[PDB]
Amino acid sequence: KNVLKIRRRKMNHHKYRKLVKKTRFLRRKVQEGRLRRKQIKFEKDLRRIWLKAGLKEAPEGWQTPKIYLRG
Amino acid sequence: PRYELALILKAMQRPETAATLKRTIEALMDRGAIVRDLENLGERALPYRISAHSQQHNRGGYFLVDFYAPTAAVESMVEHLSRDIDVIRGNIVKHPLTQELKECEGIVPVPLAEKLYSTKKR
Amino acid sequence: TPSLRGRLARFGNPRKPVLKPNKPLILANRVGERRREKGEATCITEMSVMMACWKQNEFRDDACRKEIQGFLDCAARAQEARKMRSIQETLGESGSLLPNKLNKLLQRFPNKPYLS
Amino acid sequence: DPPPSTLLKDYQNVPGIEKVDDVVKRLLSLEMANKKEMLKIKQEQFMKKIVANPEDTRSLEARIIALSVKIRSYEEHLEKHRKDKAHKRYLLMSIDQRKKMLKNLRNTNYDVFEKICWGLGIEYTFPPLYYRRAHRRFVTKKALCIRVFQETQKLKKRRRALKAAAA
Amino acid sequence: KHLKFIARTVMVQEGNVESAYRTLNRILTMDGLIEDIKHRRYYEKPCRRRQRESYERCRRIYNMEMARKINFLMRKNRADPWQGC
RNA sequence: AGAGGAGACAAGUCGUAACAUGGUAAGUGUACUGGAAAGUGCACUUGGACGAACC
RNA sequence: AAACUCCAGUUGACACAAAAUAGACUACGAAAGUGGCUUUAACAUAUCUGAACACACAAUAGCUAAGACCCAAACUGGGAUUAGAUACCCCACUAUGCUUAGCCCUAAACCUCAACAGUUAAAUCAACAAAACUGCUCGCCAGAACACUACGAGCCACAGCUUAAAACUCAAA
Ligand SMILES: [Mg+2]
Ligand SMILES: [Mg+2]
Ligand SMILES: [Mg+2]
Ligand SMILES: [Mg+2]
Ligand SMILES: [Mg+2]
Ligand SMILES: [Mg+2]
Ligand SMILES: [Mg+2]
Ligand SMILES: [Mg+2]
Ligand SMILES: [Mg+2]
Ligand SMILES: [Mg+2]
Ligand SMILES: [Mg+2]
Ligand SMILES: [Mg+2]
Ligand SMILES: [Mg+2]
Ligand SMILES: [Mg+2]
Ligand SMILES: [Mg+2]
Repeated sequence: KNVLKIRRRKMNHHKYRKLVKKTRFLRRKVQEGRLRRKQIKFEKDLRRIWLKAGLKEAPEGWQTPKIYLRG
Repeated sequence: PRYELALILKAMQRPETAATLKRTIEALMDRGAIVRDLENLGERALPYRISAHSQQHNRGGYFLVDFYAPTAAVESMVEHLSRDIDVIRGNIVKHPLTQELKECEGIVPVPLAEKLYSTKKR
Repeated sequence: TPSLRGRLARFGNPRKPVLKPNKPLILANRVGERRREKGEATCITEMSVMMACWKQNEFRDDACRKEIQGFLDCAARAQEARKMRSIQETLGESGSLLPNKLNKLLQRFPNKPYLS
Repeated sequence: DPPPSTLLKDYQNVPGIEKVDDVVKRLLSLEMANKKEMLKIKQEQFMKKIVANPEDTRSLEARIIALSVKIRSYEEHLEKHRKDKAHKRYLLMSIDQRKKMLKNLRNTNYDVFEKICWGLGIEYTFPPLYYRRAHRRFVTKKALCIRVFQETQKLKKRRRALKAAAA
Repeated sequence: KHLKFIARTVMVQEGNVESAYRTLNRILTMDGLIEDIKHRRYYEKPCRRRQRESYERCRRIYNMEMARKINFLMRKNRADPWQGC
């Protein structure tokens, strides 16, 4: 068989990689912001969990971990 | 298991060769081996030059030590032979007589392979 | 003859294929043509002797007559041998048979990779 | 492990083996043999200790005992060769096969299954119902939910004292 | 480390250096050394080496079978016994 | 809303990357590099060929 | 041409690199892979299928940290070629290929042909390819392109990998 479909996929992948290389800084900034918002959403969900249960504050000795930070 | 140590010793006079063989067999016994036989293949020119302990050997005395040793002693004996200076080259193998030769009826002929391609007309 | 059992990738063959032919392993009813041998430059040694003698004798033919004659004889022998080689190729004595006669023989007894 | 002086499985049932030279006893001992002879001796000991019929090898109990000996050998091998992925796979697959065999034996013959578990020191554990990834978010939320439940239990316990005192 | 003038050595007979060199080259060719050197001039990647080996094995099988058929049928190259019919 | 992407519209411009051994076989993964198709390294695939007796 | 002439040739000493011939053998492994020698341990399952909701592996490339460095070699530099040559050709060298400890988890990972049991009976059979099938089970597929993409989620991965759309468009692919 010919490689026309493979050639189309090859060009698509090459152009995508070049696009990523061109905008690798704005994408990194957007990813950092998304991770921030993701951690915020997780913390809000945990807060909802302990609020619906009647606790006025977080359980004693509990601090929500930063599970999405690079560290 | 039953091992055979093929030993190439530096070409020396008879007292030195006897002392080296005694030292090697004593080391084997100390590591636990039961030595069964010591066979001399004679002194002969090596097939190729061997450089052992900063010395080039052209001739060597060939010996075999058949023995029964625990599996753990083979590594220690290899280390001991490596440290020895009178041994040009020592290799421990599993005894060839241990592996029994299965009987062979004969060369079974291989017929030409068939039905590899469809019989459709081409 | 090397075995073909379990070599090609086929149904019921568990192992990975050994051979991956680009053409079916089926005998054709013809053989390849009598391939020519690419000609090499000839009489180079005699030419070298003649040219070295020319260099030593300042390209004076009178001194170099013997080597010049040797080179000329080698050249004539090479040309006549090329003609004789063409004649021999037409004859086909060197090979067991010419490709044309072998193709005729294979035509008489063709391969049958099909049923009938 | 069996003592190194232990004779091989084949040679321990020949008459007069106790009257032979100590060298002969050494040669026929587990000391002068590979580890698989020791594994066979271990298997024989386990069969004599556990199964009702020591001479039966096709029974599920015999298969479980042999697989347990193989598993122990694999673990001993991996303790020295910690980067042997092939034997790691063999150990894990043998563990799964032994779990399957123990499930079958427990379904078929429970008393013998208990004898197997006691003799071989196998703690038969029922598989968990759901095999799902416990990623960071899920683990953290599960931990917080457990802590919240404990705090709510404490609050519910404390709520009773005031009502009891008031009444 | 081996001895010299034993391996790949051919003695010349009555100054027939041409025949001695031909014999040496034939020995190297039959043992496959010449092809090995030619292929070792540049590195042959393992996929390329496998492809070449497969092609050469298929070629050997086909050539041996064709030679067998030719030798089998060569007896039938004789004169036509029923000429005219 | 500044922009990016895809498709259509289809021009002009710079090359000719692919289809023949496409003129350096093509492609996959991956890494680096380049105006651009793309180039190169490493391993893999035939969805290439090696001409199919000897010569 | 550039480059080296502390270069080349012989001889001797000489490795943490790679393993002619055997191999016209077709073996081992679940796959990836595995073809120098020795030794040790060792190659699951006395029905079969079965995990993308897990566990363990997974060529090459690549990252991290410490070493080795003959040879090869992205990048880079030089020479050449060319209209240009950011390539093909030549030279030098680095990351890298190797060792150890972790990662990364991707391949035309393809024998593009699932596992098990069975048949060659016929109604054999679109074409080509590596003949046509039956029973059972699991996984996958449902026009092309958008799309090995976006968003969401998970990951030691941060220009990444896995899962993976939709809108606009066409009568094709
Ligand atoms: Mg596109
Ligand atoms: Mg082109
Ligand atoms: Mg090209
Ligand atoms: Mg390429
Ligand atoms: Mg480049
Ligand atoms: Mg299964
Ligand atoms: Mg990997
Ligand atoms: Mg380097
Ligand atoms: Mg170099
Ligand atoms: Mg270069
Ligand atoms: Mg190495
Ligand atoms: Mg592969
Ligand atoms: Mg990809
Ligand atoms: Mg993606
Ligand atoms: Mg995303």
